Amino acid sequence: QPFIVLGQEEYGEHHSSIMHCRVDCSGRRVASLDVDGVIKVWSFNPIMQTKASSISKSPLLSLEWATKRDRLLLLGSGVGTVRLYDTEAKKNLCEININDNMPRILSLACSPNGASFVCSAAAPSLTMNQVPGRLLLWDTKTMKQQLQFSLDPEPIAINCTAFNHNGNLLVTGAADGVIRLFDMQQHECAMSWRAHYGEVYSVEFSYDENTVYSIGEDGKFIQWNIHKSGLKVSEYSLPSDATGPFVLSYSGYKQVQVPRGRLFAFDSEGNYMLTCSATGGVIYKLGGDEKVLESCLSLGGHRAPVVTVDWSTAMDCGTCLTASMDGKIKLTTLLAH
Ligand SMILES: O=C(N[C@@H]1CCCS(=O)(=O)c2ccccc21)c1ccc2nc(O)cnc2c1
Repeated sequence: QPFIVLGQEEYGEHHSSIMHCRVDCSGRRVASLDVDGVIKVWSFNPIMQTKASSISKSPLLSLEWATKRDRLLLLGSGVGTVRLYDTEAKKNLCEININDNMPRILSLACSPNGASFVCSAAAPSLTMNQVPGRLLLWDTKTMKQQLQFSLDPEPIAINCTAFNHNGNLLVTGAADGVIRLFDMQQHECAMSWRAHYGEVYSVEFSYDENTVYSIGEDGKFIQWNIHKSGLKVSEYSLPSDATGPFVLSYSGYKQVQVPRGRLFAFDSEGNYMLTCSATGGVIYKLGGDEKVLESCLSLGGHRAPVVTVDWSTAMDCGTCLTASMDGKIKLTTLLAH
């Protein structure tokens, strides 16, 4: 027992499958988005209560908290817009159009220092996600686009983005299975490699930033050497219910969700990793020698597939979010022993 479970509550205000659920930078608020475009903002400590609720007219694909004003939330649409939402005032501060042919704002990342954000903007899916896309750098003070990064060999949909701790690096994963690491001072690709067969779904820097972790359509979780391009440190085949596609099956009818939100999350020091499963979050210890990753804690509590997760620590206490296709979000409190 490397953690103690202080409890597990349920936030049940969403009536459709969850797309995203992220804890804010203060560690006090959750922003969750379902597939019907409903955005909810809610606290949970010490009880669950809803601070804001709204139906988007436009489809919403992405969500990201601002780093230097806890209350601000970036939202990316399926109609080529990024909107800044004030969760305190409960109104949009602005909405910027992407003057382009790329309506799907698949990913948003706010820089740690608060001065910039990036978004990915992709062409429509094919009647596959092997479609063009762009990666945009913005200035947060003006909320204007500053530049877009060229993608090698071709424009491609970027699914996931993450900054390192200082913000000088940005790691991305794309629909072509390639990870691209950007130097955000020189505005160039410092490094790229083929990571997965099929799409990359999530990317993250290790706590120490000597590696990046990725998870992709081939069901692999891989850890890469950040100093040597494409060199693996470790590799695991996760259970297929870690990567989906996620299926909720009356008869005849089924719902199918491909990974869109964060598939993995980490404790504050990057020693443990939360993943999706059919019945709840499954936590692994990182850094082990074992050739097969063994589950060290199963949070359970779900009656439908978990499709996205988060893990936040504040006041020296961990909060795990697990979100499922029935729209339920379990919030599990963990203290480290
Ligand atoms: O809050 C504004 N920017 C902040 C910049 C400080 C750092 S932050 O708070 O972390 C952050 C993070 C992410 C986006 C913006 C900001 C902002 C700017 C320009 C605007 N222009 C309009 O037309 C309307 N609303 C506007 C609102």
